[PDB]
Amino acid sequence: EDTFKVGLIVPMTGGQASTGKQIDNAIKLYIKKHGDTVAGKKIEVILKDDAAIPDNTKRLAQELIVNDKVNVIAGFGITPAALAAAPLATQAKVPEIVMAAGTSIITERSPYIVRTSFTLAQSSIIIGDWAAKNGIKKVATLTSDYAPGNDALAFFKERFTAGGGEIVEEIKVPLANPDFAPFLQRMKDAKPDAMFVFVPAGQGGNFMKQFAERGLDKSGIKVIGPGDVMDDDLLNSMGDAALGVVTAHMYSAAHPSAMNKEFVAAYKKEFGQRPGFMAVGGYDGIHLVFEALKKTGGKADGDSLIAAMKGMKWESPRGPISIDPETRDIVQNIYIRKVEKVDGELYNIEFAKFDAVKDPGKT
Ligand SMILES: COc1cc(C(=O)[O-])ccc1O
Repeated sequence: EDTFKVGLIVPMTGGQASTGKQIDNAIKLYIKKHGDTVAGKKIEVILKDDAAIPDNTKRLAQELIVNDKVNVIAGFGITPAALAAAPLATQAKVPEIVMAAGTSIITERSPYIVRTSFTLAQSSIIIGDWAAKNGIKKVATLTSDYAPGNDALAFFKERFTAGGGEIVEEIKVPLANPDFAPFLQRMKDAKPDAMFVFVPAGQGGNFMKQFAERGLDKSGIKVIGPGDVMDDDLLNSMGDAALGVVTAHMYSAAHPSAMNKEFVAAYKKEFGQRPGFMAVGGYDGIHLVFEALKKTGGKADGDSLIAAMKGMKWESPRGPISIDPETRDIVQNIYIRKVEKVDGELYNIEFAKFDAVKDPGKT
């Protein structure tokens, strides 16, 4: 009738609290900048904290759909959370907007899922190609022991070995409270040319702290990976050991576009911190909802919304992006960046751009 509800399910507490914080903030910023009304509907955002626990995600999604009667569910800080909600999204015909989780297969788990974040494969193929072409011969991998870490590993390995690289060791660490010290100790003794590192948003600072504590910034071992470890939400808290880390990713707070300059300044002014790649996922996720509603002339049923979302394209602070009409997954530039100091702060400075990269996990 007059209102349209978005059930926002994100980790506000626990290990992935920094992801939920950014997504909640970015959506608040979006509404502050665009208003809360579209095609005669007042948008209400209902926040629920699942603490990145899939059992909570499922119960909260049921409550939002059945009790609160939401038109869309959104967020999903980790892959298991997105997967937990998928059956309910399908049964209730409610779009599920994935603003964080990055495992390739997620969009295949419900015809109502649409993603505005990334897949690990998008970034992992690019850094794999780059490492091989740049004389890196022997690499040890460290990856979070769950779905997106496995994607990161597989796609990096594929491209890096195809280019003549060799993986010397593969090490996996738990999602919950990882201890990086053992892998890092191994590195100090084994001295590969580089370490490829995937850890989720929120953990890169801890990784870099143990890296610097074990003295590895003086070892000549390069750090490479997808951009998650060099999370812009965390870059400000890191020391000089992070200088020179090379990552591929879809977003940098240093992206030089007019829209990004405006977004970063607005976010900093409102929240007092730099947005990271999770904030952008949220910003674009809510934009997608607004634009869909506009396109349907305010029709709020799931089928109408999904139909409008497919093939949608717009400029994001990260660059031009679109929803693939075939897969419902995000198509976006992937940049390669080097951590450099500008005006006293560390930034992921983009030096390479690959245009409109479709998820390699579905191509
Ligand atoms: C919370 O941070 C992340 C989560 C995931 C996921 O679970 O699919 C992938 C990449 C990330 O940076």
